[PDB]
Amino acid sequence: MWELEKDVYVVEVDWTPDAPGETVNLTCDTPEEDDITWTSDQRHGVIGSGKTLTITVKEFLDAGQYTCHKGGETLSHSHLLLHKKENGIWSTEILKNFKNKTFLKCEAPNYSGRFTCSWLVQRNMDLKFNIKSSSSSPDSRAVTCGMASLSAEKVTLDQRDYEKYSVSCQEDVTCPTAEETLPIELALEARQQNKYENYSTSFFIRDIIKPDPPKNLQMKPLKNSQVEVSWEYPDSWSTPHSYFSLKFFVRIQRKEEGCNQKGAFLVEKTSTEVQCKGGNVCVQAQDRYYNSSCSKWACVPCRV
Amino acid sequence: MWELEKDVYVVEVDWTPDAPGETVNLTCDTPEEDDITWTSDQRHGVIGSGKTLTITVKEFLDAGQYTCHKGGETLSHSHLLLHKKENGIWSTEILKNFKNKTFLKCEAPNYSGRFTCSWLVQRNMDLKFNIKSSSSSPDSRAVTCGMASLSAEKVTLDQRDYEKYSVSCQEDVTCPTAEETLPIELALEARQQNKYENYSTSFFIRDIIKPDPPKNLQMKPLKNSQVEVSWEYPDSWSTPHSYFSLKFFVRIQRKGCNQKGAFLVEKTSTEVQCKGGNVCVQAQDRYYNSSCSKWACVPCRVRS
Ligand SMILES: *[C@@H]1O[C@H](CO)[C@@H](O[C@@H]2O[C@H](CO)[C@@H](O[C@@H]3O[C@H](CO)[C@@H](O)[C@H](O[C@H]4O[C@H](CO)[C@@H](O)[C@H](O)[C@@H]4O)[C@@H]3O)[C@H](O)[C@H]2NC(C)=O)[C@H](O)[C@H]1NC(C)=O
Ligand SMILES: *[C@@H]1O[C@H](CO)[C@@H](O[C@@H]2O[C@H](CO)[C@@H](O[C@@H]3O[C@H](CO)[C@@H](O)[C@H](O[C@H]4O[C@H](CO)[C@@H](O)[C@H](O)[C@@H]4O)[C@@H]3O)[C@H](O)[C@H]2NC(C)=O)[C@H](O)[C@H]1NC(C)=O
Repeated sequence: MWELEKDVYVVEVDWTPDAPGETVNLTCDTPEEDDITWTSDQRHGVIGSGKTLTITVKEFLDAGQYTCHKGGETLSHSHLLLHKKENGIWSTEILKNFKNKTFLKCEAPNYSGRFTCSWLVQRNMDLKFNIKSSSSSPDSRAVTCGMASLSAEKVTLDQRDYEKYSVSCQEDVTCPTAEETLPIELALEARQQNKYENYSTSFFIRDIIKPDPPKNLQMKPLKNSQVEVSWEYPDSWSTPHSYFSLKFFVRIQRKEEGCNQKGAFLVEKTSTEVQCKGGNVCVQAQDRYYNSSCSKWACVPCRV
Repeated sequence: MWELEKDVYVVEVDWTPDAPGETVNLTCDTPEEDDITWTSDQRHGVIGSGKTLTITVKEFLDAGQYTCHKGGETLSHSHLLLHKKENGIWSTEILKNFKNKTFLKCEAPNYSGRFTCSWLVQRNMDLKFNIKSSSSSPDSRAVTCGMASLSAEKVTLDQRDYEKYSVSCQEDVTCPTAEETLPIELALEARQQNKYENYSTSFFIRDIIKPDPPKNLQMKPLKNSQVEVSWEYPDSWSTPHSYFSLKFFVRIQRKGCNQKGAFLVEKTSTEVQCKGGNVCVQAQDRYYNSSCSKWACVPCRVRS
């Protein structure tokens, strides 16, 4: 048993079928000692007595809020959370992994030290999340994160619409020309009802760059069914663009979201000419000097 | 009255003509009390007695070093400095202001956090100066400065000459790529004879950038009296040059920033048809309107 926060404790439980339950002690936070009784939110009635309650936990019926009483009034409480370790493996059952088998996915629109992380949930009910820098050893990259929020847009995986939570984080110190010698290490704590799980990921900002889609995409007609297509760097992108430069990929649609999923032609300039004479013209952007993630496609019609 | 350094005190004297003089107390630093007499370096003979001397100061004849004695030997001394406040305005009479109302001007050759400040003096006699970071609060930009020295270069303002002092400073912790959200604040303490003044300035490194003139400026003659002029970024300029880039201005002379007609090049070489004049180039930060470099010039020669 280890304390997670004041009066909230995590009990690590071996979930192999013949495993003995862990014995824990709970102490009423009071100066008095006599005639103290205990109750539980899982069990009707009085389940014990004395200043210190010793119980054996193996199932989630042994978890939850425990409250000590004297004379009919409340004294204090402790809440027990369970962390399953089955076959030596901590449980990962709260979150749904993405198509690649990762639970945490992080993206940065630029090199300013701001990034977001997201995850999917198997059930969206009675959930709490906390994300913070892990290890906190010297020379660790300190990161400040906000609170997780629920996206209205759900993420379809196979045949189910999983709900997605995401959180924004900021590196406390940046020096953006400097090379990253150590990764950023983060941990997500996930709670659902009386279950505790936690997740970790580590990365460099250069790896998770996903620029915003190109802006102000326009069409100007030319002789011989040629059209000029032009766009600009997105406003979220790091400046100066002479140093932080983007390369673009242009695609024609006659009528699958990650860089190489479509055949297309490469241009490093913000404009090209193309002969569509019908359909759509799409463009995505990537960092020019590092093979980071690509932007979403920006598309405009080829008017006929 | 306040203490500037050990045994050196600053007295704030109102210099309006009918103002009363400040009464100040001086205490002899000794374990003895009887038969203590006082003398001054402005006033020969015994001017008082007792462990504590009370004097009234209004003029510089009431200033300088005061020394207590017992038995004909020195015991301790105190020095009095006067800070004039006339019409409610602190006196600024030690230094001469520049082209604008400022008395302090600072310049940096690059973004490394090392910079120099200079000031002018009305008279070079009995001068001492001290310059340090202002406030030095949390969230202040801590700066370490050296000792002031007399520069060999004298300057001319109006039709009169003034002598120049200069000092080198270094920011203690610098990321040169980061944007400056707060200025550097400095205070100069100026002393001349028994007179105290002090001056303050605030600036951003980006505002005081004056790059060195382009290096290795050379001229290569070509056929038909065209010549190629080329140069390099100066060795003092911040790197990488892909991030810290300079724009240049090339001028032709038959015989500083925006006083001359010249043509702009961002690359380090141009071709020019001068047949015998001079070709000059200056440099300026490409993305910020900082001060411009001194002109570097090369004679134009017709051959090849
Ligand atoms: C991810 O999940 C794992 C599994 O739960 C988790 O590991 C647990 O971490 C806690 C500490 O955060 C460990 O509990 C400690 O154990 C040591 C050794 O026995 C004790 O010294 C500690 O007690 C001290 O601190 C307590 C709290 O202040 C005090 O009550 C006490 O008096 C001591 O001062 C404490 O009990 C626990 O052993 C590990 N378990 C394992 C097997 O790793 C990990 O922290 C999670 N990661 C993140 C980033 O949340
Ligand atoms: C620029 O010049 C101005 C004008 O001379 C100057 O202002 C003066 O600053 C001094 C130093 O802060 C002030 O003198 C102090 O008065 C306060 C009143 O609250 C006292 O607390 C101070 O006492 C100190 O020393 C005592 C004895 O050791 C300690 O017991 C005590 O805790 C303090 O440490 C001290 O007497 C003075 O009042 C102002 N005058 C004004 C308001 O003009 C300014 O500081 C100069 N700036 C720089 C950067 O030099």
